[PDB]
Amino acid sequence: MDIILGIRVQDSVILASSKAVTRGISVLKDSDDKTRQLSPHTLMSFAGEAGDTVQFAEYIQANIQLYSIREDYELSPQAVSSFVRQELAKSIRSRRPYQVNVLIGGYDKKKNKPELYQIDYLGTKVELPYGAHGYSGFYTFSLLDHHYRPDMTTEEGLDLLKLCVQELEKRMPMDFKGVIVKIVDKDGIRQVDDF
Amino acid sequence: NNYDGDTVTFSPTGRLFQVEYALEAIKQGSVTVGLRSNTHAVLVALKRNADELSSYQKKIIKCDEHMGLSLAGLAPDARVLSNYLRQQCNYSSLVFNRKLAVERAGHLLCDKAQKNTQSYGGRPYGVGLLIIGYDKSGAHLLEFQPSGNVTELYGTAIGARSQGAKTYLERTLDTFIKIDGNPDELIKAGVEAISQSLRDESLTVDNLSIAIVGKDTPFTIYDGEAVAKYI
Amino acid sequence: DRGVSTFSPEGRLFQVEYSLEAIKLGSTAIGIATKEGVVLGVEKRATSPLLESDSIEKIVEIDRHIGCAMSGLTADARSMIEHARTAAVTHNLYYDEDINVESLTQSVCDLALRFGELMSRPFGVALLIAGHDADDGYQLFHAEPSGTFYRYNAKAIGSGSEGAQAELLNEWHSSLTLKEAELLVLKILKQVMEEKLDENNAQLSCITKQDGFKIYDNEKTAELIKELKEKEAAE
Amino acid sequence: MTDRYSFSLTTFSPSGKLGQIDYALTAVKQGVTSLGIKATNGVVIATEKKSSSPLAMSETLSKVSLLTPDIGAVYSGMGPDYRVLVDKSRKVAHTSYKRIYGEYPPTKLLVSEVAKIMQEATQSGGVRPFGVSLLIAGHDEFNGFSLYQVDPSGSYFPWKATAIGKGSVAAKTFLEKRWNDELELEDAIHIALLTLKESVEGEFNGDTIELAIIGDENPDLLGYTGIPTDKGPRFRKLTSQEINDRLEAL
Amino acid sequence: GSRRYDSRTTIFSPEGRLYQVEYALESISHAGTAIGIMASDGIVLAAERKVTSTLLEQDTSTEKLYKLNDKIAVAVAGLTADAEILINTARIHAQNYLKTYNEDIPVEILVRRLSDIKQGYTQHGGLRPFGVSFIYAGYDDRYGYQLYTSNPSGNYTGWKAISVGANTSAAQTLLQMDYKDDMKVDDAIELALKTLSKTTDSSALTYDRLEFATIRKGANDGEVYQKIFKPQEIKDILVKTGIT
Amino acid sequence: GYDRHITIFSPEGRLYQVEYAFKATNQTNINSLAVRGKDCTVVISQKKVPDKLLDPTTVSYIFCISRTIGMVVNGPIPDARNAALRAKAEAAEFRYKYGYDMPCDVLAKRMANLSQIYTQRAYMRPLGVILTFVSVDEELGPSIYKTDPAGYYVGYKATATGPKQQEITTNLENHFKKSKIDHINEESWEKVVEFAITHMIDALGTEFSKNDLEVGVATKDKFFTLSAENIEERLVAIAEQ
Amino acid sequence: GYDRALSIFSPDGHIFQVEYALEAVKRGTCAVGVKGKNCVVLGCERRSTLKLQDTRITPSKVSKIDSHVVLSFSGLNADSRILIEKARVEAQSHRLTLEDPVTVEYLTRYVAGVQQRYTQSGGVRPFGVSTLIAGFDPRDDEPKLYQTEPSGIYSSWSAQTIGRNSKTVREFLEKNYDRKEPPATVEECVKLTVRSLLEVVQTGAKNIEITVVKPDSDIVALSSEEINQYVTQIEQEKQE
Amino acid sequence: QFNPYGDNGGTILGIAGEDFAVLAGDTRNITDYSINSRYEPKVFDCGDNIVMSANGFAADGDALVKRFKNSVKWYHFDHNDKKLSINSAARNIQHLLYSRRFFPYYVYNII
Amino acid sequence: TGYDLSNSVFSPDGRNFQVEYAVKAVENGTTSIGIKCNDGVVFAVEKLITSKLLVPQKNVKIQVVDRHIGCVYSGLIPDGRHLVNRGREEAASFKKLYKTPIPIPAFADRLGQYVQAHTLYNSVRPFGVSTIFGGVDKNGAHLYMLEPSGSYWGYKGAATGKGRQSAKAELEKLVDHHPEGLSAREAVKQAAKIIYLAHEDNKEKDFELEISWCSLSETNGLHKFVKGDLLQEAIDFAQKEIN
Ligand SMILES: [Cl-]
Repeated sequence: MDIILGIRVQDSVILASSKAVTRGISVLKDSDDKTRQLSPHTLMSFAGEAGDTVQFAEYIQANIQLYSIREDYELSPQAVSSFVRQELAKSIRSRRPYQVNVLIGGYDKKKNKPELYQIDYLGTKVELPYGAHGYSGFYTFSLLDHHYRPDMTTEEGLDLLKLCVQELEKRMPMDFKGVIVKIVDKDGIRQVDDF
Repeated sequence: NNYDGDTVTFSPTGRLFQVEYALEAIKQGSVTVGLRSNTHAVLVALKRNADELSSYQKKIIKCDEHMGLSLAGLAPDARVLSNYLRQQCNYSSLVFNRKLAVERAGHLLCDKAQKNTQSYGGRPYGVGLLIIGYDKSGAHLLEFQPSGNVTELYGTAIGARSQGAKTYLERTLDTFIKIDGNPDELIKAGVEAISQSLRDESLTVDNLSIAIVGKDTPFTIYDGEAVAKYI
Repeated sequence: DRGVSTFSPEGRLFQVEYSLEAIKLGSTAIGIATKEGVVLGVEKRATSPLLESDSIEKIVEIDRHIGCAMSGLTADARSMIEHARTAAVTHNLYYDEDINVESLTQSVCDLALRFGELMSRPFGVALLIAGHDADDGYQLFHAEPSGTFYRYNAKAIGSGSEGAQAELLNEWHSSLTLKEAELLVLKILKQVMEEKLDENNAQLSCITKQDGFKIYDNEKTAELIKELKEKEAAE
Repeated sequence: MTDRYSFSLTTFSPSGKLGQIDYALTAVKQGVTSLGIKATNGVVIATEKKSSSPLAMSETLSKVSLLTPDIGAVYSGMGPDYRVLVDKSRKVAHTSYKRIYGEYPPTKLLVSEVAKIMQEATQSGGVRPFGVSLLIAGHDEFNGFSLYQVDPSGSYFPWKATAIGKGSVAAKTFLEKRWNDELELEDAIHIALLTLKESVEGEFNGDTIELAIIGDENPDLLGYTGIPTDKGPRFRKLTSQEINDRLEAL
Repeated sequence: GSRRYDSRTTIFSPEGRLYQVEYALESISHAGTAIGIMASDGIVLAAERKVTSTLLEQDTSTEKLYKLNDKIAVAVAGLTADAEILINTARIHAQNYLKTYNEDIPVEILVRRLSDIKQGYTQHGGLRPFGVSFIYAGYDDRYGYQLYTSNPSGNYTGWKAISVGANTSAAQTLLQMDYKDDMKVDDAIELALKTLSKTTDSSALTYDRLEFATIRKGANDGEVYQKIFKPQEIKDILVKTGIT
Repeated sequence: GYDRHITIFSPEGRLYQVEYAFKATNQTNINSLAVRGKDCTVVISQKKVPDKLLDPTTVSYIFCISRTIGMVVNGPIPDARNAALRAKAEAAEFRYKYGYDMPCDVLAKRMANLSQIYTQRAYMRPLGVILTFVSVDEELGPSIYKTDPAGYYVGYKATATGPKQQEITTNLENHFKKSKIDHINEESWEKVVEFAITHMIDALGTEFSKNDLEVGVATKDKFFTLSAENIEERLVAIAEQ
Repeated sequence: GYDRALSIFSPDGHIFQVEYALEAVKRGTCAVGVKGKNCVVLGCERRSTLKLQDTRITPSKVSKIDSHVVLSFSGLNADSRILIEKARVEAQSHRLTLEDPVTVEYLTRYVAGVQQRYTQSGGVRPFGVSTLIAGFDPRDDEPKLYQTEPSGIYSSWSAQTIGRNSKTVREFLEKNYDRKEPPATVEECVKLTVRSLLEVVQTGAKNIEITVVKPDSDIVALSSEEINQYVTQIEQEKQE
Repeated sequence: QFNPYGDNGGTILGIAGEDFAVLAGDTRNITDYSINSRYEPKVFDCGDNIVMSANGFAADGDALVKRFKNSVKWYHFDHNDKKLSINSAARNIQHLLYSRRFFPYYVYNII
Repeated sequence: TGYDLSNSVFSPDGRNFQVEYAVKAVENGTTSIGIKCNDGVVFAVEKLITSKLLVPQKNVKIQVVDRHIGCVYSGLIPDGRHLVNRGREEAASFKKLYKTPIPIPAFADRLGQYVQAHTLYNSVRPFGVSTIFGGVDKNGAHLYMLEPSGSYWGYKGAATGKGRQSAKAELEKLVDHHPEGLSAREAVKQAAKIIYLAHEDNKEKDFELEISWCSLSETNGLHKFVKGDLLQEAIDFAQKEIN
């Protein structure tokens, strides 16, 4: 799929992901949620080739949910991200690699800190205050480099995200049909129903 | 005694008891008769029922248009071996455009049964088969024992009380061999032969099972009112 | 010790004969075939009153036109049913038609002797397979762990089998109606059961051409039990 | 065919004993005496060359074997079992270590690999335990000199000095009186020859005794010059003459 | 064929017990006693070497106490060779977990994995079980200090104080008597040695017949240190506690 | 008592199946002898053709393993041939892999290792044979190496195998005690064969015809067996002095 | 591979290895399951022969298979871990392929199938374990309680017990549990579960574990004090 | 490079009546511009009142017909000499063809 | 005791009792023989007529391997067939790789090694047949006999089965009275006689004679069955000698 953004603020992680699914010259859907909840305080957004994306995401989701049941304990966002990276690094030298790029946004309840991880289909992991996949970052990184502070509130993060989306909507040739936005914090995961 | 635990063990007198026990299962089975002339070959089988509500267990199986057999003993083992014959008859047709020789069919059955008598873990087949067929050298009748031994005969019988029918055929040898170009008379001789093995019970309409193959006759099985003619 | 696929001096497979003893210990199952349909009935035999009897599933659907009752080590039947259902549906895939009752039974029986040292032992369960097809009409088969299957007009398996089979010997005729067969299964089940027969500890079912395989409700069976009591008291 | 013995032949008895291991240890007891002594600047291992026939050339049968340039081995028990263990020990030293790290393994780790092989013969399907106890002497840079015993169970223990086989009980007592932490290698060889004389019945000379040492580097035995860091093997098998010279000062 | 010689290691007795597991436990009962005691500020592991010799090289010897990783250690009771097979598997499992999740393996997860391996040898394969009982002493940030034990059955349980090997009945009674919840490491060290001193089959308890280890947060600031005691250090702690 | 049926330890630390394999070795009731010359290694063995219906040319317990290596077997012929075929395959493989002819002692070790495996692995039985390998090795010179069912092997100055091995062994021992050398000091192999036959005659106390013996000779770069007529010439020379 | 047939028929038509596996269950600690009108309670015995135990880290007797289903057992502890792991894997595999969580009946059918498979597979022995599987189906308020055993048979129960002295507590439940009117509340259901265990347990201290499962994935384990209050009230009413 | 396929030409035609059915085809077999045979049968009686023709690549056509004839044979063995209905044969043929989805029978088939 | 319950187990004697029990099955079988002649070999066998219902000349016992080797055996007939099937595989792979037809000594060892392999494990049973076989190769004529143990030797004459002693005695006379050799046609006549003389040990049931031969002059070194006039001539010669 097309655009997936992520920004870590003071006390939360915000993930914005496009709503459009496209097959050739036709928009099949304009309300697609490109994310899966791995655990109550860990959310993963994804984008890549059709099938591979959802197959991989749900495969990861099942593994993390299995771990949670077995140990009666939620893995840290760092542990989850490292698991995901290994699966992709394993994938890249396989017969048919998963063509998926992901963003993992989570709130570590032990450290009381939000965390954002960017992992591409090769298994290249990096912890960031803000990140993007594909052609998204090309338009948005200049605004984020300018406006971002680590002490930002969730509301300020959303306003900076609106600015990033507005720039995409002006300069990107492709219509991605807006974004679904989700916030990950100490109280869990919730969706911003108006954006 | 101590040497009958498995098939891989000879006794001190050179006997294979598991094979002999498999041979015993055939003697418990219902009687079936085989006989042939120069033009036709016939199978006659006494089918057995569990009780009055039950059906009469089928004894005769078709292997090809020109070949088939009757069984006596463990029916599932006859299904396995007949399935093998069906495949071998079929391999001969598909690959060589050639109808499988009855003699070669016997050789294949012998070799299949033998492997089960020399290896650990497996067991011998618990069934005896009478194979009839018409090929390029005319009519044929074979007797299969699960020891591996296969024998070509003019006539024979296997199962319980089979000695009576076998003696009759041994007397009638010179008569029934000459029954050429007359299928009904050859079946009559077979029905009269199997009758020598009956006690208490007699041949009824759903009891009797007959099969025939010949010069211009594909392997066909007769059951029900189709054998009332011969009762 | 000794081989699993060993023949006895009499020419029987030890393990197959021993599995038949396990089936004798099982709860009673009866089948009666008529020209209007085939009826299947079973003894549930709950080990305790706290056990919710409706969860006891000893009568089972294989396809719309084939039903199946069991007796013996009922846990062993699950993989047999699974194979039967797969076989039935697979034949529908390959041939766009219903599968013959005999062919289905043969497919189940092919598993029977696949044991050695494949599975480690024979099945410890007998099956009454009842159904209907266009060629041979209403049919009832008895599938054993020996790999053998007999067709029956009527048949009883389980602990009260020989007593029930003698009763079926006298009662069965070729002009039986479906209603008559239903009452006949209930009658014979009531005769061989330890506990008193009611709608909760016994279950009926049938297979007809029109409606296919149906397990009877406890309310429907209760009426047939009440109809039985009255007709026995009538003379 | 196929190996159909996929089950253990060594099992626990009601008393908790592993019968086949005990019986293997009994076979080791019947075997010819062999011993090992550790000095400050070396290690010595020794045994009797029990010749089966005087027509047999006992030089061709080597009871004391080189595993690596700095590690040697001797045994008591069944000779054929020992021979195959030495083949496997030599190979495993390469496959599981030298081909990875580019250097020979330290004594304790090679011993560990041999022990593992012997343990697996105690648990794996369709096999009996090895009928030998090994004494493995060796040197490496960071652990220095060391001497290990390995039993049929796969258990191994480090020793200052010890003996195994026929007259081990008497020999271990003899070593306890003579051993100290200030022994030079020549003193250890002298004590080894004294200890071994007690368990030998017949001829006692360089031709009936097999003795090797782990000591100083032997550049004369290296086979090439030009690399300063390669100074030669520490393992050396003593000659028939070298043994007899030390039997005169006995 | 081969069936004739098969002992059938993985079957039930008429009473519903696993023959080989029970016999393996009988073997372990003759092994040197190993004791584990958990305190609020650390864990103690003490163990008795079996009838040693004066010519045994003690400082380079290891038969009882093994290191699985920086946070987790084990005390062994039974066949040493069998234990080393399992120890190497556990070391690998710990490193696999660390590579996958980039975090040190939780103690219970490591224990469960080894205990599952033991269980497998009792249910399938036709092989004899491992004649080994472990005491696991470890730390992680979830449950803190933890003591576990596993036996050839593959069953594992958590403890405040526990013994395995010889004279466990007597040892467990002595531990149950003198153990308290607010206990500290130094006190637990004393308890472990006193218990061994009374349960030992030897005439007297000396430094050369012991292996000893502690897991302490007594490391500079929030971190954990493993201490495998040297022969001279065991000799000193024996004098300090007043046993020799 | 299943510890006597397969190769596992008895309470005494013994392998009874190996011990019984040694007893099968003497089932043929044939005695063999091997000695070394200066340039050669000679092996002789008794030949017994009891049945008149047998083709005596096909009755043999000496085998040409490679061009350089010869092997005589003490034990039943089926196991003997089993070992012979394997040794031939091993010798050929060795040459292919390592680029030079397999030495006698190395082949002996290899066959001994195989025999050891049969004493440890339960499903494989030991071969009831003793294998005596002979050659003139390019490094070690005249060589005799013998393998048994226990997996044991060793080099020999000379050796003997069979029911009456002890009588032959002592006879040979006494000769080498006199000469004080490890071989037969003789130039030609013809005379070394004569020595071997003479000392077997003296040890066993039986006279031999040409058809009673079987002889193998190893020289540099080839091993060969003697015909009946070659042996007759050998027997004539012995009688004439 | 080791292919030996361990579970086989005997002359009288019995599979002794399966029957001996039931004896292992008889030896195991008592477990009890009771379903109320809007809940299910699982009670479990803890033998007090083992003190100096660390109750924080010791494997609990009741295991969550998913957020809405639990599994308790009696018999060999090590064996139960293998069944639980398989069940947990299958639960996620069902969600992954069918996009619905397992029904309690389905999960039970799977676990029972695994147990059965080990009674006619070569080289393996039966599980020495009987399980009580309880929970609520997704978007359903009907309580579910199932039992399995080594042979592989399974069935649904209004109330059931397994393990040592299960004969006694089953006797108690049969006379005390009314089908027409089951425990209407959580209190009544827990009280009846504790009462039943008090017939067998010995001391009502740390020997009784209770786990309450309610609809919509609402599962909670009671503490020592909460259970001790039930033990107090029961015996005070009994003194009369 | 080896080309496993070929074109043997030919043309076939099936028409269904009210109580009858015909299956026609020419008898010419060709490669490129050469004639192989002027009379090489292409339509076959497969049994159970079913006729069949697999047109295109003759080697794949002969193989499919041969297999279907074989499928009819085993249908009788396995299901008590039951007659294979035309709709059942059609479905069976689908599975013969799709069994080689990734190395197709290069034929257009009519029954 | 118990050493005879399992194959490949050495008794305290150093014997494999299971192989010795397989020999008993061989001794129980019908008589079969082999005769080595000047430029080839002749094989003959006793076929017991159990019943009149047996079709004459149909149940053929002698088997050909390749085109130049003949095989006959006594004992468990199926085991013999299994051995010949292997022999045919061995002969085929030899010719496939080396072009030339398999030599008889080479072929003999192929069977020998296979039969010997069935004395190495308890998971297999030894062969219940002694096999007489041979033919003509580049080096001339060869006759062999192979036992259940895997033991085989070359023979001037060979015999096995229930009438082996009687046969062996007759073969020994031919070897003594013909040192220069025996012709192929003579060997066929003598083969018939020996089977008839050996039939005194199976004298209850009457029998059917079956003969085959490979000869450089008479059959061009190819295996052929003796049929028609030449068979009847051998039967007449045999019948004349017993009377
Ligand atoms: Cl080797």
